[PDB]
Amino acid sequence: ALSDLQVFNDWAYKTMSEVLDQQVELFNGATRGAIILRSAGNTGDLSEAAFWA
Amino acid sequence: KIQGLVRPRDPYSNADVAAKDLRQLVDNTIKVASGTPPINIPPSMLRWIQKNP
Repeated sequence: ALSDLQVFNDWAYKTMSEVLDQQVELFNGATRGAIILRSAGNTGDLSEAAFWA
Repeated sequence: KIQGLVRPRDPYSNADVAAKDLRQLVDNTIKVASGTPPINIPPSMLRWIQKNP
């Protein structure tokens, strides 16, 4: 523009923030089922499972 | 209660008897303040054993 007029550089607040910088998509299909992300409720320090030998 | 409200009287005599007065006794209901010590309720312990905190 010019000095006579006033320039007002527009601005904005981004809704999306930076999330990560490391590849962490290695679950289920992304890793061909190698690593499985499951949602279940487990009681105690650990959860045992007994399968016949 | 007036301790000597009724007194032996001699009609033949005419001696002065000490003037008496009535006083007022007061009762009392003391207030007692009770409470509970801080009870720790960490959500982590209940969550570890899958219990609603």
